[PDB]
Amino acid sequence: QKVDDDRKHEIEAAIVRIMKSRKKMQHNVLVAEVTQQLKARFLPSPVVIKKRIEGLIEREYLARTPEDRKVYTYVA
Amino acid sequence: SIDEIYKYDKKQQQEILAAKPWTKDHHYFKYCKISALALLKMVMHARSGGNLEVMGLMLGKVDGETMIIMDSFALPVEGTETRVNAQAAAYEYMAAYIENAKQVGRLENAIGWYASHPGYGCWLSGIDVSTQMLNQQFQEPFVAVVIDPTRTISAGKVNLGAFRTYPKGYKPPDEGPSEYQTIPLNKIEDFGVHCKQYYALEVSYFKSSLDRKLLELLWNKYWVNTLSSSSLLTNADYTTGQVFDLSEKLEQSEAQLGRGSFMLGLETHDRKSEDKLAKATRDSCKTTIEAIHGLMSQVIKDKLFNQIN
Amino acid sequence: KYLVLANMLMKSGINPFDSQEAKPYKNDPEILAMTNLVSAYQNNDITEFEKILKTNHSNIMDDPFIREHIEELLRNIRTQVLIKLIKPYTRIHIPFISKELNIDVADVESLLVQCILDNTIHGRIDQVNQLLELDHQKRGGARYTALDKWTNQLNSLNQAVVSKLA
Amino acid sequence: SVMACGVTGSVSVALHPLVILNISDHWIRMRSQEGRPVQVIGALIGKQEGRNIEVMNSFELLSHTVEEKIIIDKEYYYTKEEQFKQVFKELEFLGWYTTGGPPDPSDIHVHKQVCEIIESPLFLKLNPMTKHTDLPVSVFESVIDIINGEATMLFAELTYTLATEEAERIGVDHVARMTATGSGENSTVAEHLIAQHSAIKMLHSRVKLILEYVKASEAGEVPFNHEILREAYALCHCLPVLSTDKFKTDFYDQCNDVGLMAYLGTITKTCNTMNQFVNKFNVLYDRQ
Amino acid sequence: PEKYNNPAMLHNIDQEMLKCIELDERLKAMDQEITVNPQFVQKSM
Amino acid sequence: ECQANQASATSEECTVAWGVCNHAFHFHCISRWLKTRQVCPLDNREWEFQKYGH
Amino acid sequence: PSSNLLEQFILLAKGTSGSALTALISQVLEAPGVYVFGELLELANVQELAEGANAAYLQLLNLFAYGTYPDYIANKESLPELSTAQQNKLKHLTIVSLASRMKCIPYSVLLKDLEMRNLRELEDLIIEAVYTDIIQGKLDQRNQLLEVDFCIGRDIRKKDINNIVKTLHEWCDGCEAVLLGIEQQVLRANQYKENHNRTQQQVEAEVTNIKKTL
Amino acid sequence: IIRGNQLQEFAAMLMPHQKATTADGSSILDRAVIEHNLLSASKLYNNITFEELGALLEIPAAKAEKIASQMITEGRMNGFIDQIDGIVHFETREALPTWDKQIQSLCFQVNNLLEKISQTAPEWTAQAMEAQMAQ
Ligand SMILES: [Zn+2]
Ligand SMILES: [Zn+2]
Ligand SMILES: [Zn+2]
Repeated sequence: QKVDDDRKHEIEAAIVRIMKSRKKMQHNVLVAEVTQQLKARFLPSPVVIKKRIEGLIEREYLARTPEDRKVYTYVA
Repeated sequence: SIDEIYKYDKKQQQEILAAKPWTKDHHYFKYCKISALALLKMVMHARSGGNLEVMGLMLGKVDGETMIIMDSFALPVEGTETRVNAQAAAYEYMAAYIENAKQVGRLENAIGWYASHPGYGCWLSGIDVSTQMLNQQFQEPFVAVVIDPTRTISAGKVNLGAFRTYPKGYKPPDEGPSEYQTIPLNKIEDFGVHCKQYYALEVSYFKSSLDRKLLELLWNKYWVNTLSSSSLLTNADYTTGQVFDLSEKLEQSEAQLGRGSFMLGLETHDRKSEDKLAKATRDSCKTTIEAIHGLMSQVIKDKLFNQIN
Repeated sequence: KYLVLANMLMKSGINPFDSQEAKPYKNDPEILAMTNLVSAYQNNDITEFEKILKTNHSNIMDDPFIREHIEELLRNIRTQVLIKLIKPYTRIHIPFISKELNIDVADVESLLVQCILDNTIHGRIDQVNQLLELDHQKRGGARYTALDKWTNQLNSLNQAVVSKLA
Repeated sequence: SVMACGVTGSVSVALHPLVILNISDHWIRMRSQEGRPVQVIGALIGKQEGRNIEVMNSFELLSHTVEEKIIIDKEYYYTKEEQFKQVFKELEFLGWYTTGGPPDPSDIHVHKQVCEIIESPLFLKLNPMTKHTDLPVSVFESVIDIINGEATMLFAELTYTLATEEAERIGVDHVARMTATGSGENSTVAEHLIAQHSAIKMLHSRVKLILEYVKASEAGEVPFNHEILREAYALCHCLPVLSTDKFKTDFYDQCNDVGLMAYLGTITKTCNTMNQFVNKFNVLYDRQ
Repeated sequence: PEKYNNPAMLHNIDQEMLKCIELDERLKAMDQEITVNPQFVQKSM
Repeated sequence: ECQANQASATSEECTVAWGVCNHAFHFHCISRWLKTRQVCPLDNREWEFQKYGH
Repeated sequence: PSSNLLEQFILLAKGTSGSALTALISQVLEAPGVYVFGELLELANVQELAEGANAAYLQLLNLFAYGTYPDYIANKESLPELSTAQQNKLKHLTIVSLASRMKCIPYSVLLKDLEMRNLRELEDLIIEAVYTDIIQGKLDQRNQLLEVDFCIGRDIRKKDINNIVKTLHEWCDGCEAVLLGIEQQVLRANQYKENHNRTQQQVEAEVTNIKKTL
Repeated sequence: IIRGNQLQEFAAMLMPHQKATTADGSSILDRAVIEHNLLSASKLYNNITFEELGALLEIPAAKAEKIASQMITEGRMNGFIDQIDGIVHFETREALPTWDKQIQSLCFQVNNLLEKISQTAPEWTAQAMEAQMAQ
């Protein structure tokens, strides 16, 4: 439950932080650009910033098309 | 009468809001008149935002095909918009300020919103277009104004645009000068996707007592260094891009005229061709007169300083 | 040794030792010659590089494909040293470059021609006086060309429109 | 007399164009709403660092005239104080402003109601009906003087300065340019030449001051002001800035470039006029 | 040998300026005279 | 980008950046390299970000 | 600290004088920093030296006040022998007089006026003057020109006051002429606007007349 | 411009030799002395010849051109050379920046003079007020 809660808060901080930067990315340019725009780096934990924007593919506002990542619906 | 525009006629505004002439034409609103106070406040907010986008509300009114702007005010953005949109405690301060202005006098209501694009030009992004389309569905008479503090410094003249969206499904006519603007590569894709979903209003002022005082004062105060070289137009960028846009428009008109010469009895083509040529001519004339004024000031000041005696 | 040569052939300053090539392999006697080549390649020391090639020729170009690629490797490093020298002086005598590169004058002229034809050198060559005249690019032009093109094109456009309408 | 005599400014006041802009808008609307130039009352906010006071912003206040005295809705002011807190916390209340000429026996009544709110309030008065070329804005402070054995509050004029950030300088400069050139190219070089005309007037005023000082020194004053005189001599040595062949060549080059651009613009205007004439000429007599 | 840095070229450009300005004034006068005619007004009304 | 570019260097970091292929670079250097190319110039791997710091 | 040292010697000159004052003046000419000597000349004890038997030091001080290096060369028999610092100070003062007139000084003029033979020491003299905040400018060795942007001034024999007044009057007249020209241009622009408005009103009157006709 | 007389004192202080363990790169002292005197050359000298630059830096002209060449490559000095003429063009503010800076300096000096007369001579301020009221 410690590691479950530990992962719970860091993914919550991960999503909150990225929607503030909120720019379109090809596949790897902004996912690294968002990390340097935070308070104390290493907290992001990239393993979660990739699978939760991949978890965002079910809906709009960066629908993040699965294969050729480029349709990041920049309208919301 | 310079101050006539400052008179507020509530019944006349109610009559215009009941008439809704903008529903009869999606190109109804063509002009945007901005007060000196409004301009200054907006530019100051944009530059205080620095490299970060800020936004606010514009207070004003409508007059025929013209939208007028007078005021603008910041909304509590705790943690730089940590919630959805740059609002947070929005109408909290807004409605208080509004009742307070009905109390201290200011009766002009919401006429639009302004947003800043530090260092990436005046236009509407996808998000901006969705926002303005919503504003054109609830507060129909609304205008999306975009400012640029970084280009305000670079070019020297304030980079400002006023825009209105087209309703979903509606296509613009062929007529459209579309001035060229330098858009950075991280924004150009979105720009291109949404650039035809809105149009630009003609932004104009009307002098005024607010202008007379403000202008005179700050002018004398800081322009003792009246030189500032004399040609901030020396930077190719602006002038070059404007001339390129002119060339493109005129070449498009020529291609049209060449194809329309075969069709006998198409008056609309002649109309739009003449209008496009005329727009191109006035744009060129304004650029020319600006350059001539710059040269005049340069020549007079340089002759006075160098070999007066 | 294959990786080092391929790494140096892609015109990249990246060091192909880092963490992948352990650590002690840099000081290996059979690899120390390659390490010195990398150090000279990064430092762009053509004189030291060629000295190492001749000193350890039994293990530098001994493998035929490296001997095939040693000419290209020399061409690249000589180009890099030259490209880092053309800018500072500008309008210099050709023989001075030959002495600096420790090569013949004809080779310098051929290398200069290739560099100009690759748009790497914004300059020209005066073969009569053995001179390499580099453009200064301080004119701040390329805008008057666009203005003139716009002027001529739109004035011909206006003339054609007037002729057709009249 | 509500003005203190022999009292010098104790603090430095920095004013921004936004404050003056707010006062002008407040006076205009009240004049438009109620005929005559009704006096306006507002508040001043900004940053204060010790004895250095910087007035950056200003808002309007509510005034209720009862028993021929102005009662400021301090509760409205307090309601607005937290309103501006929500947007800007770095700005602190500094004083209040009004419009009019010399201080009247109503502003002292207003100022004392502002003195009870904060420790040291600032008083600013603008004259919208001025006729001189000077700025009709003055800043006054609160001073306690013993007049006829009674402590009477007076106003002491403060030698305030004008603070402005690069952004405000550029934005208002664009404001000046938007008046110089009219929307439809109206009064093109009217305000343009007047701007250089005023700059030359300022320079000529400086020159005439220097010349008058020299003439006075020739008769009286200090026989040799040392630094001043020597530096003025070296400065006229720069009046004939003087040039060489290269500077004149570059000046003529720029002049020729702008003249060619002007010729191109005139050609464009002429060809547009020709196009309009040909369009009409294809109509009045010609067919097809 | 003309570098176009001498006052002679500027004077020639200003003479062309005068010629073009006079031409444009004549064009505007002709446009006004055409505006006076009956057929254009009949079509406009 | 931290000894020649920025001068203040206050509230800064410049940590290390460890990838899946066990290579190591400065966080600032690799992030800026990811602008144009994204292929870990020591190989053709896509350079997942497995760690930061030493 | 040159001004403070200058004032202290001024206070001392109000009292002790004579050979001590002449030696003190020589120390002024040797101590670096003092680039203005007008304040010393205004002292009453300098006028006491005028009627005094000793005049070599006064003629020396007078030349530093108004004369230049070439004048000092001619007066090698009537002036006290200078030191290295005194010669350098006079050469710097001479450069000030030269830079005051022409803003661009060719190396030929520099080698001529200051008895300058070696060009290397000429650069040393120039850089020494600039580094001591005497003259501001840039050097062009390819063209052998000395471009001086700003330089200090010099004292006046009360005869250049008339020239200063004439220059100020000329500047005032030029400013007034430019103001009148600007006013004339504004009036011409107003007249052109009035002519355009007259043309517009003629056009609208013609249109209204035809509308009434039909 | 640093001469060869300040070398002795600094060298002794460094490490009874040079701060590290000797320098032997023509001394890091003189390497910086040449580097600094070349910077001070860039401040004033618009352009310079090989022989005169070498005499300024107390080094052979061949050494001077190489060091100037190295500093241009590293970006520590802006400028360019010409070997045929043997002339190093350090810097030139065209025609417009020089004129603008000169006029700005003239205006600033005029303002400083006006402020000095106003402050040191308030009687001048009173006289100026009287004169402007009279006319
Ligand atoms: Zn936007
Ligand atoms: Zn870093
Ligand atoms: Zn890797």
